[PDB]
Amino acid sequence: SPLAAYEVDDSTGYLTSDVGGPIQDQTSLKAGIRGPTLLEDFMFRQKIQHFDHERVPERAVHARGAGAHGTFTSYADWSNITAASFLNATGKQTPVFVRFSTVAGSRGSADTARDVHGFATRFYTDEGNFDIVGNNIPVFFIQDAIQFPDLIHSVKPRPDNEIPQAATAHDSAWDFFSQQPSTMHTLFWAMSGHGIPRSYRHMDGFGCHTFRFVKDDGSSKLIKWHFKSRQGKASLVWEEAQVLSGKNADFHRQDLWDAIESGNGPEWDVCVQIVDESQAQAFGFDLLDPTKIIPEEYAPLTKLGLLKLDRNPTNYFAETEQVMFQPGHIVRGIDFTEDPLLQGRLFSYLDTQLNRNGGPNFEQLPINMPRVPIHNNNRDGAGQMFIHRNKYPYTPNTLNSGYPRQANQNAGRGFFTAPGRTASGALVREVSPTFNDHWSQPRLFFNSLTPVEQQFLVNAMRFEISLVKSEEVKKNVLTQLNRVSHDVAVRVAAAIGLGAPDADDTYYHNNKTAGVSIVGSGPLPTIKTLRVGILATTSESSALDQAAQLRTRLEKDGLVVTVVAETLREGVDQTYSTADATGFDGVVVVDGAAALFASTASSPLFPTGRPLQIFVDAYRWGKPVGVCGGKSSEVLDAADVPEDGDGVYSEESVDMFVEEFEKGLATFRFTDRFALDS
Amino acid sequence: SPLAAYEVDDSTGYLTSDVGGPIQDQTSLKAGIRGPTLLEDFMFRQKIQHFDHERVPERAVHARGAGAHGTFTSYADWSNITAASFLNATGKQTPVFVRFSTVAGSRGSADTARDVHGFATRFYTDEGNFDIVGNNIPVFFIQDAIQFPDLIHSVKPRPDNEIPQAATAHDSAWDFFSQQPSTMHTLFWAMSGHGIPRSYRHMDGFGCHTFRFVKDDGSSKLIKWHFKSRQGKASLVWEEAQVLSGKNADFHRQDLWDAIESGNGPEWDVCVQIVDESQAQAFGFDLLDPTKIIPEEYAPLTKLGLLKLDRNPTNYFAETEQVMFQPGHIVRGIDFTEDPLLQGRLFSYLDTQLNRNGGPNFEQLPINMPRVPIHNNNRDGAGQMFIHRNKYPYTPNTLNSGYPRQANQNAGRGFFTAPGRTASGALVREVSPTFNDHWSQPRLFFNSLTPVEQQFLVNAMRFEISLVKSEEVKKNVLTQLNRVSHDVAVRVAAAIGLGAPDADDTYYHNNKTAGVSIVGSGPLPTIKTLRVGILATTSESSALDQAAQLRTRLEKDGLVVTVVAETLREGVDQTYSTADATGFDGVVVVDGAAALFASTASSPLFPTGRPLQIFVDAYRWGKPVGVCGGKSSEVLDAADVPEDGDGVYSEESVDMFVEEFEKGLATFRFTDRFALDS
Ligand code: HDD
Ligand code: HDD
Ligand SMILES: [Ca+2]
Ligand SMILES: [Ca+2]
Ligand SMILES: [Ca+2]
Ligand SMILES: [Ca+2]
Ligand SMILES: [Ca+2]
Ligand SMILES: [Ca+2]
Repeated sequence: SPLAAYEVDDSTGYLTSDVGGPIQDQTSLKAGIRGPTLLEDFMFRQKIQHFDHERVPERAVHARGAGAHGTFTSYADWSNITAASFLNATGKQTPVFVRFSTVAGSRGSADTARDVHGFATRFYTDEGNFDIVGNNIPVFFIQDAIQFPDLIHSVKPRPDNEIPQAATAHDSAWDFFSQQPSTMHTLFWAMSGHGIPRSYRHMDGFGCHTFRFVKDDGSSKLIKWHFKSRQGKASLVWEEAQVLSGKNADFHRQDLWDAIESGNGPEWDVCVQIVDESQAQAFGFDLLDPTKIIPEEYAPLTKLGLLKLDRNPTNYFAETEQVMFQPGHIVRGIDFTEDPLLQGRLFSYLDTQLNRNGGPNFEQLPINMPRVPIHNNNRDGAGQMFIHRNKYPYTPNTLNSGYPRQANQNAGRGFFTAPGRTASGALVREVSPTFNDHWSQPRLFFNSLTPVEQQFLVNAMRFEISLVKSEEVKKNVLTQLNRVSHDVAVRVAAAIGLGAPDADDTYYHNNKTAGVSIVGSGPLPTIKTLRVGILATTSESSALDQAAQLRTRLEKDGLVVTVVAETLREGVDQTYSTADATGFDGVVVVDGAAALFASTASSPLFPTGRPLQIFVDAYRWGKPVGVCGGKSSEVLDAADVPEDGDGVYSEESVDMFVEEFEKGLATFRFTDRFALDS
Repeated sequence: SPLAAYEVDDSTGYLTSDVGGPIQDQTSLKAGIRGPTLLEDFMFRQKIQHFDHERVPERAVHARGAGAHGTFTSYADWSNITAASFLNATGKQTPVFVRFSTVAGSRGSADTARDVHGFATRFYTDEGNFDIVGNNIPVFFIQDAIQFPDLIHSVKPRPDNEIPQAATAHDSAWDFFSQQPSTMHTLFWAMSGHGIPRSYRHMDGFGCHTFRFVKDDGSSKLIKWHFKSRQGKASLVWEEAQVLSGKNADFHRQDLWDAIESGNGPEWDVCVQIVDESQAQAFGFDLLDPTKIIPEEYAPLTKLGLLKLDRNPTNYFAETEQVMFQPGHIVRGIDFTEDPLLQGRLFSYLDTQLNRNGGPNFEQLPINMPRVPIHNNNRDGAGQMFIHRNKYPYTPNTLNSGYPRQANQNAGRGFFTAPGRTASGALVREVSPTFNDHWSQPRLFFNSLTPVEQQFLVNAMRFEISLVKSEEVKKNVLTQLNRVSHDVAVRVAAAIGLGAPDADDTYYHNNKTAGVSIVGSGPLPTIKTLRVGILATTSESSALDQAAQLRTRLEKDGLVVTVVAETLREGVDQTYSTADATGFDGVVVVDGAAALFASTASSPLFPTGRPLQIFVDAYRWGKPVGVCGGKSSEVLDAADVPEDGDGVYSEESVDMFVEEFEKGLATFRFTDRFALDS
């Protein structure tokens, strides 16, 4: 590991300058005890110069994100489908680093903004670094990389006032979506629960583009990358995400950090869809078009290996902030396709690192280094950390005996372009007519959601478009939505008091596809790491005993338990003052704490109505909630929470309460609590 | 308009490259209609290179902020105390640019984090740019600039995982505060309502340091800068600020931008305290110590002039993001003091612009350019915009006839150091013992707050210290708070289940000072721009009629009125789905909408209970609330709000309702709704 050599231990020792001279750093050097600071104070200036220069430009997109180390393990020798060395043996392990992100927000913006999310994975392979720079949504808004600044300017804050942060809920974004109909598929995904995932662990990763697997014999197949979560799929609801943005902007990065620290490092099956070159247009769309999925009914997933994240960084800046992904980080056995979005990405990711790093030697940062020898004639540049021994860095040479040697299909395990690839025709700035259906697959996605998930997506569009000031942009939005679904256009129009256009059935259909629904993906396969808030009181010795009971039961099953009370003490983790329903996946009130839930209840130690507000918010947001201990009756009445409700638990027995409640945690959300359009 | 020479209009015309060649930017150039993108596509690469390089490093501190243009007007000829040209005549006008900010958060962090706030003012004077780089709190955490990276590392996110964003509520910050007792004064300000101002317009600005006013005769006086809000002082409550951070991260920038667009540009009296050089140690502390205020009972404020902000930027990045303030931007008539915090700032703000701008010509950016000629021998450097005609840029010269000429006290209106300044003694890295009382002035501040203000400060400390993991740090924090106030230590200790240490009365006293309390500074002098939410319904045309009549009456008085209903139509500004009590300074329900406040009420158009939760939150956060029309029982009972409550209004008469309600908006907060420790 190039990181091991660069770890710096400051657990002992005297303070030094950056050149090893022992110094102090607490008082400036002055001309007398009340005098002016001296220019000759090098201790002051070296420390303050460093501080003054700590920041680097944030990523132009995906600025908000968090990373972890782990391991990829191949399930098989995949030589039969690719030459890729990291996939060439059963059990072969490759170190990884992953960064997850949002897209639009700056640094410091909230994790739980509604957005597309990044899922970028580096494989430090034995034949070079290989990055799969993916998103949690399989389709992208645009069909040509040249349009990326148009999309990103439109979603980012308006440039006169830089409002709003981390949001599409403004005129410019919806102007762009309504004028550029390619955007509909990703927009539908972003307006679904996929826009507000419960955690980075509860979302999938997608390469989006078609790539190629290339064998050593030169043959190739077309692939899509799918990283399928072993934790299951889960979402927040919007009114919860909005509160969580304020209460804990760091929720997704803490969730990931904690899961790794507790030995619950998240896992994905790294999968591909594999199809023949001859099927590029066989599925009713073009595989070069990054606004399209291959429905799993036409091409099943093959599991290639296991990705596990199991180690947090040491220094966030050095590792997470400085990791510099590139789809140009490719290895023998993988090739590009003529997807015009992918094509332009290859340029952008090499160039943008110059902005971030300030110089050309960014691959020398430890997080960016490979785990094999580097042999090339790249030289000099600001920040050059190598001392090259070859004083003849040109090819062809005799004075270095012809080294380094060219690598290609028949030498040195070189990368090679798939040799069956061709190009024909005019040099054109023209869009393929094969790309022109912008509406069928958005309809397929919408059809594939459950009725309450459809309602959530309509409600997200109603929320955002109601904040668009331009009546004209709003009419144009309804025109495009109407081409996907007349019903969606009518339901969205109702919230903004406009009439939807008449049905236009050109692209309407009733087809569905597996694997895109969150609500329909069934109970979570594991409840480990899910958060249970136990609302208790210091008033009643009964209440802390009940809490301690529930804690033992729930912690045995790997749940993260928080006992909440008025004040901290033995067994209490959190005060009411700092507690919020956004902090829990389930909420339990111990019946000993009933008095805290009365309308008349007041304390200087927390805001008026806090304990009850936690319970009511948890219920209203669809979470499993209950009262444990025998007078389950009251509390449920204070909350107007019906005791016969699905996901509402009422038991005197802790054993019975927990058994029932944990089934609620797997269900995760009780969708019967949300009203549907008639 | 002050920067009109630099504006670029794109309201007409064909797309060009940066060198004026007409182009297109929507489709990449490809080898065939389904082919790969060509390297010869310069249109693609210039556009994507620009996009890839849009970002610049955020400021090392104060990264989150917003700015506006305006004018400073002198009230008098201040020659009798300062040579400063911009102060030399009654009515003399100087253009300004101000940026307001938080301190700790990154770009995109929320405006309503608890923090110190920046208030940075540039005067484009006829004798050079003069910057007063201030905060909304008059005292700073630390007594020597060399400690700035220690403070900032401790309050910024923990550097392994970069958690938490824009918050002091973590172990490292409270470790620093408890180990560095100088921090107590600013800490008490930050934990007061000054940490969560209602807006940039409802906070003051302070220079913090003692500076000098220097007359043309060379005599000097010691000054403190005070910018006193002509809008009044106001705060959020914490449990409002947390929700607002999520619902509207842009709240302060939006409030400022909207105040300027509506012709309510905020105003401050620019004031100084003016004391003699002989009074440096006369007030029981040292005027070089930036942790101390001069109590107004010892030195009254002199009003120098009016600061008014009345014009929003055209391009946020170019003007707000790029403005580079420096305390080194000083003019004839002002000088520094030996405050060791100020002293080090002078280095920091010149150096750090090299990081932000990437090169040395940052004073050529339009926003940083002065409004008078530049004559000097500075040359070259990356990004050099000037074409210098003087080919002999050295002094002394004959070949340019000895120009530019040296400016000094006696010639050319030069800057000059106050000529009575001296230094004597050893060259020392020693702290003056005159700086050693870290506790009296925090106690002065605490004593000068009202009882519920003291409770709010205790509650902020209870909130944050309860989130500190380390029992060692919490004990150390109680040791320091106990030296300011035993009562504070006891009340804070109660929330975290530690015992407060025994009283230590060395620094205890009962002295108070005027003008530091928010709760005590009386009703607001103007209610213009304050926000009234009217909760109505589309289900009753009479409810919309009541709302229209309330709107007319409230808008007449310059209030910003939002009518809320289930759906948008004529006269309705927002839907319930997007509405929140954090968007209003007061909430009115029209009694024709009473049915939406029933516990039964449900709709697919907004979250369960949203109408009543807006009313309940507004009440519980202290805002004026009421019901207009005469039928108030159903709403007030559903909300558990007493009709006789202070700041609770029930009138049939719209005119009577508005007269009463407007007194409540001036009161701004009804502090009787918050519980006190006994
Ligand atoms: C033409 C430009 C362009 C286009 C079309 C895309 N991107 Fe990109 N993307 C960038 C230009 C870019 C960039 C400007 O080059 C970034 C900024 C930081 C960086 O290293 O690259 C980036 C960053 C970035 C990151 C963050 C990596 C990290 O965590 O550091 C992810 C996950 C993605 N992108 C994913 C995608 C996906 C899945 C795309 C479409 C399928 C996509 N981008 C299209
Ligand atoms: C020794 C370093 C140091 C110290 C002791 C301080 N600062 Fe500072 N401050 C900086 C180093 C710095 C900086 C690193 O140089 C920044 C970052 C961006 C910039 O232009 O300067 C800055 C920015 C900055 C800004 C933002 C200006 C803007 O909006 O662009 C404000 C308002 C202040 N500071 C105010 C203060 C006040 C009132 C201080 C104490 C009285 C103070 N700073 C002490
Ligand atoms: Ca906009
Ligand atoms: Ca969902
Ligand atoms: Ca540079
Ligand atoms: Ca080749
Ligand atoms: Ca910490
Ligand atoms: Ca207050």
